[PDB]
Amino acid sequence: MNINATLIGQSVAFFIFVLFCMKFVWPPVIAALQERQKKIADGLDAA
Amino acid sequence: MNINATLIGQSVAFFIFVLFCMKFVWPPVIAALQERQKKIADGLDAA
Amino acid sequence: METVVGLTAIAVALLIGLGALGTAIGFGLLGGKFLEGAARQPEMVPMLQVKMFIVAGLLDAVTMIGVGIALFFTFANPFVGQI
Amino acid sequence: METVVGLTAIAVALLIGLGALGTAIGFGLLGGKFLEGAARQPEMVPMLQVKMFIVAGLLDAVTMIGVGIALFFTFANPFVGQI
Amino acid sequence: METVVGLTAIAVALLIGLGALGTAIGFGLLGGKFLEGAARQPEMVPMLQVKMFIVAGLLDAVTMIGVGIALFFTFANPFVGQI
Amino acid sequence: METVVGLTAIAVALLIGLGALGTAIGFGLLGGKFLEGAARQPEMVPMLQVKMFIVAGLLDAVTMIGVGIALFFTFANPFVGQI
Amino acid sequence: METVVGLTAIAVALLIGLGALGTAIGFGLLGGKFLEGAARQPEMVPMLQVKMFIVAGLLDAVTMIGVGIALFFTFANPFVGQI
Amino acid sequence: METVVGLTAIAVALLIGLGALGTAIGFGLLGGKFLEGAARQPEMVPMLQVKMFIVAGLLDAVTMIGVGIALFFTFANPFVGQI
Amino acid sequence: METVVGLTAIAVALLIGLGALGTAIGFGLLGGKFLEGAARQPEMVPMLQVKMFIVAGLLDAVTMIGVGIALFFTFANPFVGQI
Amino acid sequence: METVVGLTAIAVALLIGLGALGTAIGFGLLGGKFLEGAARQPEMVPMLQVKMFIVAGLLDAVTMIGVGIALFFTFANPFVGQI
Amino acid sequence: METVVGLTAIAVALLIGLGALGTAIGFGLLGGKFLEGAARQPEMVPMLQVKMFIVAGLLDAVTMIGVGIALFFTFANPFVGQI
Amino acid sequence: METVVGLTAIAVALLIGLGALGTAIGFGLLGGKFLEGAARQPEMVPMLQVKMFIVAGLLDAVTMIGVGIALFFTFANPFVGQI
Amino acid sequence: ETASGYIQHHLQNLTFGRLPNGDWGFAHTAEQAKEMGFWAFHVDTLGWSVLLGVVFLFIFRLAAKKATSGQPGGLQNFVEVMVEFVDTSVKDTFHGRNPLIAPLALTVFVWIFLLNLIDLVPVDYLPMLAAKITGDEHLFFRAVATTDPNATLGLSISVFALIVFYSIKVKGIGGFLGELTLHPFSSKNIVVQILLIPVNFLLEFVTLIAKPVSLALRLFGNMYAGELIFILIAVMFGSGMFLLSALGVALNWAWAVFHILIITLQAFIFMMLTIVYLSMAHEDNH
Ligand SMILES: [Zn+2]
Repeated sequence: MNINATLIGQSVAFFIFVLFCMKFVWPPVIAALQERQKKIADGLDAA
Repeated sequence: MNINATLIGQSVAFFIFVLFCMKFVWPPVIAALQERQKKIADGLDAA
Repeated sequence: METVVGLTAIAVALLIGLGALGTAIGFGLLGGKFLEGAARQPEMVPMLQVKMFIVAGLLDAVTMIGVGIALFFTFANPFVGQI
Repeated sequence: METVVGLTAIAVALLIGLGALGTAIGFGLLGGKFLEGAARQPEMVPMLQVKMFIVAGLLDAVTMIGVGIALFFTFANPFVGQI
Repeated sequence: METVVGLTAIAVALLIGLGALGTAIGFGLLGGKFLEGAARQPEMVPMLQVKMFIVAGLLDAVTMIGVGIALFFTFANPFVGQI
Repeated sequence: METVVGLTAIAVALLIGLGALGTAIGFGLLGGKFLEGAARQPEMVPMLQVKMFIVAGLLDAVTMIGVGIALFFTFANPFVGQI
Repeated sequence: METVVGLTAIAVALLIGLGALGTAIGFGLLGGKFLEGAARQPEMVPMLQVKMFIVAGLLDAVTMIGVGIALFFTFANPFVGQI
Repeated sequence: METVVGLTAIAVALLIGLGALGTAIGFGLLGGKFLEGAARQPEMVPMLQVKMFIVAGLLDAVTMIGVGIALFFTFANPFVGQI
Repeated sequence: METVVGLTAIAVALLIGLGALGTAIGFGLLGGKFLEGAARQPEMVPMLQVKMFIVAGLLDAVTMIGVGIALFFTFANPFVGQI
Repeated sequence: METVVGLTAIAVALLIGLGALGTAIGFGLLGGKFLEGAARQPEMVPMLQVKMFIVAGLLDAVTMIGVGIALFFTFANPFVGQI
Repeated sequence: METVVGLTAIAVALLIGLGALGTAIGFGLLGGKFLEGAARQPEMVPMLQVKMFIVAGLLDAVTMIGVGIALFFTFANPFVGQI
Repeated sequence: METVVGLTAIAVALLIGLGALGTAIGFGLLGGKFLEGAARQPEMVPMLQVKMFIVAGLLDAVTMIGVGIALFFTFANPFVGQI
Repeated sequence: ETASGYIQHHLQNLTFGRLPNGDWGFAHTAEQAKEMGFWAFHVDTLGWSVLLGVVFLFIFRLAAKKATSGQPGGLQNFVEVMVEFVDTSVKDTFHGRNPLIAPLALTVFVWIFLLNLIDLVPVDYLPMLAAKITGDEHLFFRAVATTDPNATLGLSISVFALIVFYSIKVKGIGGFLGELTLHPFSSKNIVVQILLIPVNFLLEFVTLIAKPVSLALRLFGNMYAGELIFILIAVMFGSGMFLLSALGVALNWAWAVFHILIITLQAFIFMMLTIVYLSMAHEDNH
């Protein structure tokens, strides 16, 4: 239809969002999940 | 005619859709999330 | 100019009808094989369903490329400007 | 004007006929495997029926778009307005 | 006026002919699998018949729409009134 | 009259030809499965024949409508009266 | 009248050719299944042949109607008289 | 007679081409099953060949009718005599 | 003069193309099962080969008539003499 | 210019619709066998997926060329420049 | 003159496109069974290859005739001199 | 001149669309059988892939000729220089 | 106003670009927006995409700045479910150590789902609200950003750039060119492999360029068809009849019920295909 300069701002926002998710969202949640799994596994070693 | 009738039709249809989604889609999702929470709590209590 | 408009209507009809035919036949085949696989062993139903959705993405791609172009020909018209 | 109207009647016929043909063939293909699975495993019928309806939702996706566009062409006309 | 009515006749023919072709092929497939299931599992045929009718209901929808629209075109031509 | 009468012959030919093509292919599939079932277990033939006739009714339902419409167009003509 | 005759020639060609195509494909399917069944159960060949001849009657009915209508259009003509 | 003669060549082409297409596909379908049966049971070949010829006659009947009609339309013309 | 020759070019294209399409699909179908039989029974290949040639003789019968007629139209056009 | 532009819409519609039909049927055939392979060997799913995506590039290669040339015809026109 | 030349490009397009479609479908059908046989018995692959090539010659026979006639039509058109 | 150019555009679309349809269906069949073979015998995958590419060359032979001729018809025109 | 004018208004975007005198102004007609060259912006597409992305990132950060590692609350339970689902989807296709793939997949999925979701609201609410707030009666305003091919193309071009970047990074430039000129059709004797480089280049280049195009156009076609059908049903209400405004309600309800499933499926397809395309940028599949 009308290919515009909107094609560029969309990719810039895409990269900004992906980098902020990679640095400030994914690591804390993954660390919390892995620490809870470690806690559960440790309690299974009571034997 | 036209405007002020299309708005009424859209509002009626939207209200029906919202009622449908509040009575048939919301409860299963809430139940699944609460089941996840309960299982996590049980695991932590066991640990 | 009437010839251009009539032939654009025919082009839209072809563009949507051919996709409608192909998508229906392809999804009939895929769904039949999915049902056969589910019947063989119902333990793998979720995995098979995920793979079926992944395959359904590659099967309807160009039929959806043509539907957008048909709806762009119905309301906009790149051929009228060309005279 | 008459050419546009005639070629939109033919466009409506194409849009609905191709969709009908595709839907009938695809549903024959899907129901054949549904019945084969129901005969092979008569206890899985309730699950297979739900899966068949899920797949049928994908089968009748572009066909309904074409049917709606054909009724929009019969009772309105974006092409006549373009002269 | 000749062109509009002449093309309407061809539109009607395309609609119901494509519907008939599609329904015949689809019902051939569905009934063939139904007969195979009935021969292999003669005790389950009363259930298979009901499931086959449930599938036949889905198989004939768009074609019945097309037949109705074709009759509407033949006896109540909506295109003559659009000049 | 010339254009309408000329295109009505094409309409009738499309009707009956598409009906014949679809009916022949569908009956080939159905009869092939009937023969396979009859060969697998020879003592189930009387039931399979009745089930095949029941399916054949659905298979030939729409083609009969097409043939009737084609004969109505051949001997009577609504399009000629529509001018 | 030149266009009417020229279009009835095409009508006859369609009416015979589509029937021939459908009949050939349907009989190929039916004969392949008949050969498979005859190889499976040699002692049931006399019954299978009669049952195949039953199906062949349903397969060719609309094709024979089309051939008769085509011969009627070739050696007589209801459209020449503007019917 | 210019348009009648020109449209008769297309009629002959349609008759012969559709007959050839259908005959080739049908004979491929039949021959595949004949070869499969011969490979599984090499002793049954003499009976299977006779049954294949019996099926082939029915397969080729309407195609030969169409070819005869096409030759009649080529080396004579029932339509030119109708102006 | 011009319309007759232009239409006979399309007639030749149809005659050859439809036959080529049909024979390609038919030979694919036949050769696939020939290869399957050869792989299943390696010692029976010299008999399956002659049987495949016998079937191929029937498969290509009408296509050769079609191509002969097409070349006869191309070089010795019989319709140019009839106007 | 009117006929040249009006016949380019039909060209684009054919280029995109035939490719859409072909890709939908081909991907249905491919995905149906991929699902069966994933059912037979649940531990081989990733290898089957990577091989299927290798095949998909061959499957859709020509269709994407057709889509590219169709888009080249819709917003540029090598034919209008030839008057 | 413009009609004859214009209708010769359609003839070439049909002659090559129909042949390409048939050849692609037939070679897919043949290669599938070739791969199945190679998977079943990997020691017979050298014989399966030569048998597949023998079949492929028959499969591609008529398509080469069509593609030669199309290139004969493109350069040194035979129908131009006739008029 | 204008009719020649429009028919050339339609011819190009026909060539590329038919080639795309054929290659897509053929590759769907070939790849499905390749995936079946790979699922059965994961040790033979590297040899099956080589054989699949050998078959794919034959599958895409003619279609490449068609697309090359279509490009030749778009960026040159042997028909315009013949008028 | 007419039905044609009603439909034609809903299909135009709020453009900001170079007017005949000055690079500061909004086009007031569709033709005035077409006159603007490549250097124009759809303000309504960007203002919705950025807003929804910021909202999603803020909500997900609220459940990551205070992760409990113990009994989770309601919000971070949902966040952990989404993260776990994305991680499982990534691990079943990608076997490498790339830390970019999984957050990228999560962002793509949630962002696309949020962009498609606003199609469910009635088609006339937001444009009329914008017109009333601004004070105009002819303001162009389209809410659904994924019905704009610019948005989908911008989403897919960055994925294509990541594919090329990672392919070069992991295979080298020589490996990247070899996977385009040698791999599809290959042999041992040199005299033939040189006769197969153009075929391999053509095939691999077509398949490489067709990925962003297909990724953008599938989503664009689905969303554009959905919104167009939503607009067409609203015309049935414009007639003002009773028996026609009642069938329209049922059609609208059925279409919304189907469209929510289509909206979920499109985001799932985009995420899974991005994962698959990035995973095959890392190993020799042939
Ligand atoms: Zn490689």
